Amino acid sequence: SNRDFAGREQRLFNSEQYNYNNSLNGEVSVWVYAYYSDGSVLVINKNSQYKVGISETFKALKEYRCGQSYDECEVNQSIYYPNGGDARKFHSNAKPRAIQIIFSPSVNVRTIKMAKGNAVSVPDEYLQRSHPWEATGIKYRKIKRDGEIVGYSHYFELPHEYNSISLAVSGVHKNPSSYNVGCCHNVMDVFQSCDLALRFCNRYWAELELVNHYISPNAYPYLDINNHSYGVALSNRQ
Amino acid sequence: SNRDFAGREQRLFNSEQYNYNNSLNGEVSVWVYAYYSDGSVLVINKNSQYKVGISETFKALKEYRCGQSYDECEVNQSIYYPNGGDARKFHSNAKPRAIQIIFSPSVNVRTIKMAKGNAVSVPDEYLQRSHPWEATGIKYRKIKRDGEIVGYSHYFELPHEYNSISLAVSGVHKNPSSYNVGCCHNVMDVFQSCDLALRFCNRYWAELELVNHYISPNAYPYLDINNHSYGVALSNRQ
Amino acid sequence: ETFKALKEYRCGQSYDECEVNQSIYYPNGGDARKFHSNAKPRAIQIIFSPSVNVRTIKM
Amino acid sequence: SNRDFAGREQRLFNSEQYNYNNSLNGEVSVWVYAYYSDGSVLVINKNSQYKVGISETFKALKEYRCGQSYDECEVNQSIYYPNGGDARKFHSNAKPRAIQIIFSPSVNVRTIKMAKGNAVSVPDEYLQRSHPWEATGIKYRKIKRDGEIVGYSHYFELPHEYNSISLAVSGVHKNPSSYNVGCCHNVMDVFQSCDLALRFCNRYWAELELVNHYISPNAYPYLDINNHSYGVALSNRQ
Repeated sequence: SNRDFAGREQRLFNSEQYNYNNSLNGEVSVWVYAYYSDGSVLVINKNSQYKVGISETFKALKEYRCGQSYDECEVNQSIYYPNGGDARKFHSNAKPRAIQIIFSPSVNVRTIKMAKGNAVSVPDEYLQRSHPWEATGIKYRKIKRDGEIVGYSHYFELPHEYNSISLAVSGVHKNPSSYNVGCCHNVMDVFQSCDLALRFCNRYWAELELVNHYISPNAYPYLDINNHSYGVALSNRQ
Repeated sequence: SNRDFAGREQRLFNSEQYNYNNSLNGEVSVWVYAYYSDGSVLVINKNSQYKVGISETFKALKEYRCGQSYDECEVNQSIYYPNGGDARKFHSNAKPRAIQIIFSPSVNVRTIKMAKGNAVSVPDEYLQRSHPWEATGIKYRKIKRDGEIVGYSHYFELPHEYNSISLAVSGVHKNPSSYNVGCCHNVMDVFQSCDLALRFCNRYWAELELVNHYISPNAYPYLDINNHSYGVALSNRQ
Repeated sequence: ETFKALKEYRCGQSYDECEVNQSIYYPNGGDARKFHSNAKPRAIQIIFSPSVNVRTIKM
Repeated sequence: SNRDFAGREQRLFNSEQYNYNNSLNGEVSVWVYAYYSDGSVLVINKNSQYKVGISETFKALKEYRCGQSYDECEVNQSIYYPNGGDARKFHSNAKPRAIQIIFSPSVNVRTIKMAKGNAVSVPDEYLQRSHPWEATGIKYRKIKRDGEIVGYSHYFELPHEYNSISLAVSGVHKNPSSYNVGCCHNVMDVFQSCDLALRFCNRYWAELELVNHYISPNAYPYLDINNHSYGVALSNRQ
């Protein structure tokens, strides 16, 4: 009947979560996954109100294995300028082989912007001719579970020796209202949100460990190398 | 004749580059060069739309040689407070001897601001009496090539034992229009530009290597210790 | 050559790589700290001199 | 009934395996197990057509623990000649305490030959009086499972301080035909088999790990320290 209040409250509890995240009071989140040839995965996450992003150097995206280097500094020198380095190797296995960018479903996809630079942090060959970003939202796939969008994914390989990148990405929380969250009334709150943004960074040994111990316990969206979707659908669901 | 289209297109291609960088769609860039007594040079670069800056601690400006420390931590302690440390040396050679700040020609020089703090990151002796910046644009020299301004330079020595600094610098992209890039219509784009800014950091062994492998390959402006200008002039030039 | 002998070794430049071997000889047989060893060859090329009889080649 | 074709095919699939291995087209295999006092076990395996063997030095049979030596070199010197070394120990625990030789059931036991030398690789005291092998087949026990011979075993202890050995062993694939596999028609194929022979070498921490992760997953024969037989019976069996 309609007197199953445990049922109604369960459905409302999940719907409230879905809707709260999508309100101007909620989070918008981005993740950058860098995939290494040893099968480990670096994740960088940022979670903030209003807008959020991540910006990393070429060096910062390379694999680092905690408590386990001169040569890798020389690799960097030889990637910033051809034959600029004294490295003992042709291809550094610390270079990411691929990147996946994921946004929370509370992003507005039309606001997504990416600055994929070269190894010296120039977006498009020389600064003089560079637009500082590309709007790549059209490339984002919907990660879906049970018919619900649980996130958005952009996946690109770096399979060539010349794929040596710096990377920044940014998205704005959805706002279907005509209230500008950056209007004079609220602009200091957006400034404060820049300070309040929380960052997370970790290297998982395997995609399995990433799925088991990072994605799933936190109810985050993910798309794996086999094109399998992860996440939790909450809108009007028990 | 005027039917040399290869000529006309070459001149237009360079002029378009010059003008694009100076548009509100283009980059503004800053560089901080820290010069060490061993002749090596630390460069920090940031490239962003609308506005850009760099902010570093006292410790972060000191020389670090990758894959090549307890004592240098004690140096820091003895610089934060007189006789505060247990260091085995009078003068740390990891301290910068000089700084050069360079901006791209797309900066508005009247917007440049510098916060040169003491070693505990206070701009002017005590926080209570500190204005958080100085507007130093009047000190910037034009770096010129072939009559064209290719950048702006501020150079200062730190030749005394008491020159122990923290440092931040900021400039705004030129905007001769009456369109405020921070107006309500566009303010979220400036917020996004904070996330999209790309950073680069590297230590070059010698100024020669800096000129050869960092400045010149990227068409950046530079002024060397001999007062020689580097850069590329593009406005109405082949 | 053995499996182990074909793996990358960089002279004058290992416990973990022994455990990699154990985990490749039998699934979950090892205590290695990595999913894929980069010391594994990605490809092989066999070349013979033109003085071979190709119909005698065996692998 | 006789219309259980899944049954008939299962029995044929196993019988074909048994018979193929025993054909002149099949493998003959030998294993040398060296048992150390820390309970670890070195295995050397060789698998080849027609004939197969293993030959190891005194030094090569000693325990080596990967990524975990001057003294052990001196041990060798003091074992090659009495008081020839400057070692800091009476008995090296790296010396094997026992050896087990196992052959596949496709060997002809009457062809087995062993050269158990002294520590300087002399079969019988001085080269001048040495026959280069002993035919030891009469000592091999049948390893049996369910009434089927799954292999052949020779086990000997080295419990005395003077048991310091080099070791080689060899057997020929059974061939009940009158076709000599080394006849002129096929002798180059036996030469090629010397190159095609595949070798395996590994140290297992315990006999348990050897049984679980080496013997059993590969369907190899084994006889453990408790006289227990392992292997798989295939002739006319489901």
